[PDB]
Amino acid sequence: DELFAGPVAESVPTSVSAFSHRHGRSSQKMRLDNDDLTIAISGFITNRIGFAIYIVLCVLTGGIAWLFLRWYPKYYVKLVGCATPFRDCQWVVIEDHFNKMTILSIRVKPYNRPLSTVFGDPVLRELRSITYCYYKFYYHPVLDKFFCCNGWKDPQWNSMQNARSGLHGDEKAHREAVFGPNSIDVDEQSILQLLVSEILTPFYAFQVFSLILWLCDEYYYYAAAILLISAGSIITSLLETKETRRRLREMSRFECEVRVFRGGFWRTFPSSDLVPGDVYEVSDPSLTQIPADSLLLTGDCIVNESMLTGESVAVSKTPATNETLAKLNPAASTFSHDVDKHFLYCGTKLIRARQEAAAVALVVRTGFNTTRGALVRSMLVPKPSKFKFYEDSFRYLKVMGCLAGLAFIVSLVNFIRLKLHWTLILLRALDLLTIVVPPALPATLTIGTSFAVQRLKGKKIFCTSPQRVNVGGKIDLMCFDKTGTLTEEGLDVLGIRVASRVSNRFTELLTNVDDLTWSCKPLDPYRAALYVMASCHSLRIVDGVAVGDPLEVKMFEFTGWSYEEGFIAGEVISTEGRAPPAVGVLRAFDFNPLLRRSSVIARVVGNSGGYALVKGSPECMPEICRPETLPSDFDELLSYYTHAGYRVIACATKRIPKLNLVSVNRMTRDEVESGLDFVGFIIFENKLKPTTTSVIKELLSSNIGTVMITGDNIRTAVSVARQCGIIEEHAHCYMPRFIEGNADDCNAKLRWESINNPALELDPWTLLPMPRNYAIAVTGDVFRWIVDHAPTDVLHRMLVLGKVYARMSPDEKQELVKKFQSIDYSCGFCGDGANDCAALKAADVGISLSEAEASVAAPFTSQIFDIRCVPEVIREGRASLVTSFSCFKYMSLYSFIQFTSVSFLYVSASNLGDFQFLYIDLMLILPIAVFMSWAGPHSKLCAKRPVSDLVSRKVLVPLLSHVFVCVMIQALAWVAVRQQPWYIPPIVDSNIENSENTTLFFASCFEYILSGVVLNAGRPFRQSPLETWPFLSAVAVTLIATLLMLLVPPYWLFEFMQLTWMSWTFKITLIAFGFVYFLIAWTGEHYLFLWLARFLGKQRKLYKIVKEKLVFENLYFQ
Ligand code: BEF
Ligand SMILES: [Mg+2]
Repeated sequence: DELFAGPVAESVPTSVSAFSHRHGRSSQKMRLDNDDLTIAISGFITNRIGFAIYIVLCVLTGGIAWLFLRWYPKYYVKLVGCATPFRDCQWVVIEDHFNKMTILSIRVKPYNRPLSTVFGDPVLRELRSITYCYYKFYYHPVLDKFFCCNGWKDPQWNSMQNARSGLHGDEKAHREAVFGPNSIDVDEQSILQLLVSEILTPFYAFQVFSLILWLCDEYYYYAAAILLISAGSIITSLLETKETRRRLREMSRFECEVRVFRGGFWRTFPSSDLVPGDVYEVSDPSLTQIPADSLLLTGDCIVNESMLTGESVAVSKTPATNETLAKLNPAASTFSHDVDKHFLYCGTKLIRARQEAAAVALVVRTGFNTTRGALVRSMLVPKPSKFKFYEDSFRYLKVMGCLAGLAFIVSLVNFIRLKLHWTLILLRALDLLTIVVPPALPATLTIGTSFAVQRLKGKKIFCTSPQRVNVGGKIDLMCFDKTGTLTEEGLDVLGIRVASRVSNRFTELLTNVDDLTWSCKPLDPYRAALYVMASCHSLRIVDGVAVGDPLEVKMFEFTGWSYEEGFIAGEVISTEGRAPPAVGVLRAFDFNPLLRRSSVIARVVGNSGGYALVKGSPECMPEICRPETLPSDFDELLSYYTHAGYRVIACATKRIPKLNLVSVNRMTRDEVESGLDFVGFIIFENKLKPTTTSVIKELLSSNIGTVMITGDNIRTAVSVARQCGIIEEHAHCYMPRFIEGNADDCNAKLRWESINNPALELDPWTLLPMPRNYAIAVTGDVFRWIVDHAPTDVLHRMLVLGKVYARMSPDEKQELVKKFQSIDYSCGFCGDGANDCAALKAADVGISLSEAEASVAAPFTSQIFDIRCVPEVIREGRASLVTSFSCFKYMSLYSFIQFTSVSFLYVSASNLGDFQFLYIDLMLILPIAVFMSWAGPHSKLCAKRPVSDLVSRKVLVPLLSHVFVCVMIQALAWVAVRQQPWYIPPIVDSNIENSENTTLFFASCFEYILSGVVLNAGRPFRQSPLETWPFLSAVAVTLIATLLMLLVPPYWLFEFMQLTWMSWTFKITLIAFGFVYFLIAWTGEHYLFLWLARFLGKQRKLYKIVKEKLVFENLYFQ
């Protein structure tokens, strides 16, 4: 019924943000309607022990019990809580279906108003409300059970005469008390461990254990220095994260002035004020967005729901009648088409409204019960607690299993030779137990992620979860939306295909504006088409930019003319000079949806003859046209320009002569609606963003797959994916459609038909074509049927072969994202709208293009509104992955040499040096560790992926082999000095003045200071280590400091260090061992160590198996 004749807006916005798999007194059980949880609400009170003994239990234990028990709450409830009915209690516990306990309290507010204004008796003062994850559960006093929510919002507007009256008096105060403020104000993060737990790496749980081994004043300075640097790193990282989150929240805040009609008067109010029933105003300007989802009462409007739906077309809404209001209920997640036809939705950008007359609208839902609010609230409900720390939760297991062998080796001997039993457990506890992971590791990982976050925030992308920056290196496919993400949210003019009179056919697409200077007859078709483009629009100009129907705005911006005020004075042609005359608009008729056309009567300055210009939809012009001028290719071109996905309008003209021209045009519409001659077509399409095609081409050419998960028509989605590079050219799409009638039954059959051919693939069992590459484009309902009724192999083959997914509700988007992650395929998601919030937290790396919407808990948010941010957040992620492993391969190796630096000292019954270890860990490890992890990516997203496994040979074999080649050279130095006769090695036999200790400390010092350059994996996926300032300067200055310690030691360091005299010849040989270790490690790690790891070496990823299976099956021609 709209102007265009193509794909039409059909997807209503839904609040469902969780996929439900189809299957073919006190302590109640209840299920949230929006997202499936089936929670249990149990109300307890505080017993006669309560927290009175819990407080002193926490005090006398040192506070460890409180920290341990807050993570495991289920017996805290048993210890403290006492079982009472929750009619009169003050403590509640919330249980999910995955057994997670949450503790809340009940607030009580005197109300003193009847039950009809809260539910649906007069004496009601209890208002027991619990806000569990922004779900407001209230207590029904007549019953004894908590209700689901306040989603159903007391409908009392049926009379249709009090609907426009509005609320007055103190009723608004009580409504505000019940339903809360309209703003979706999330709970801001608390600095008391609420945000710190996100940045608290579990390795820090070992760190305090080290303090237990260091609170005995054994290393008085070392523990304080490590605590200082770790606390500083943690504080800066959490402060940066909190500032970024608060900044994103401060542009996430929305408030707009609205003319709320209350008490019979129009008052200007902030947007975060409306409560259900306050009837508000639309028609006045500066209302760029709908404050709360509402119901129309007077006047039509056109709004753009490109964020609550994927629909690019601006949906037009009409006033609701009395029957319309008597059908809806606010508790419905998805509204019917009749209700949605007369309905405004919260957050949608308002495009046009009609001009004391107004476009007054009655708000029905506020707060988190709005569709935007419901999607935002259901985004924040689930939590992947132990998801990403598990990948490091097994490395220390194999590290302690490896060092258990060394501990057994060194304890096989000293247990009987020179050490007793009571003393021997403390040298192992103080030294070996604390260096299972070095204390500098969790303070260097946080510094590395902070450097990555700052490098990203340089290029206009903010990170809200700094722990997610290293996950981006694991991405092998990115999932994209369409409207706002890839293409712009509105329709745009593609070109003009006029109909030539001489050839009786169309001419060419004519993308550029050559309509002005191309003639190719009483009237030229090009001039008439241009006059339709620049004259037929009923646009009210305001501030130079046109406002109104988006099609009219886009054609008026495409022609580039200057429309004057809306009367007998018309527009003027552009005075650039590139003999076309100017034309003025006499009278315009309203666009009648019943007639599906709009007409204007214009008058040109030059010829001074009347013109009638009518544009409407095709397949309605041919029944009101003059058929002699219509081209024979009308239906063929219509099929080509509609079945592809574009939307076209058909314009036509006719000439009113001078004698038929009347100054007072009291002449009816139907006179100029017959006998017109046709001129051509105007095509509307979703223009891609100018950089989207290049980014998709680079991402696809760099071994990263791309799919598209939109929410609009499948034909437009296929056309956009074809012209952006997701589907490679001349590859047939294949749409599944249900046959044999059944569409919601388990025994239905799907025909996978080609989108523009009678050919089809084999039935769902094997997705192969009949007797070359192809792509699969699945709509929404068919995917919902497949995911719960089709076999597992069919679902896997579709997910592997699929590249376009359209008409997808947000719950289906989340289900498809999870089904990618059901197999071991790691997918990110490039969403922007409120549709995307379900599929943004569930994905690993969820980049949010919209700054305000869908960025409340998305791990990334781009300031630039295009796909150019997707490369950096991938490649820097890779630069934040291998570098992290370049710390993991470096720090743990640091542990093992330390054990050798202890173990050989147990040959001479010494342990270590008090000051040499302090110099090693602070003055040489930290300037290597935190400055090795400071370098940006290569700025070229390579096809090969980093080794992202802590189980594979490519990490363990180089690590253990570097450790062994370090032990061999340290043992060579030890045997050398032991048999070196110029200076006898004094075994004094706590003992710190050993010459063996000094000559082994210097060798291990060279080991630590040369192992950082070799292990710095900078060349493939980062900047090369040839960059002198970031990393080479630090290693150079600490190498010069070490050489000053060795070659020319001053007397002052003799007061510090316990060094003894050394010969020049031995010093030279020591330098030779250091340089041969560097040469061996550098030629090994790059050429031989990975060679040995590969030659030393099942459980392959599911996606790869499906790729090989499909490709191989296709080689045999079935
Ligand atoms: F269509 Be989506 F919200 F980008
Ligand atoms: Mg969108």
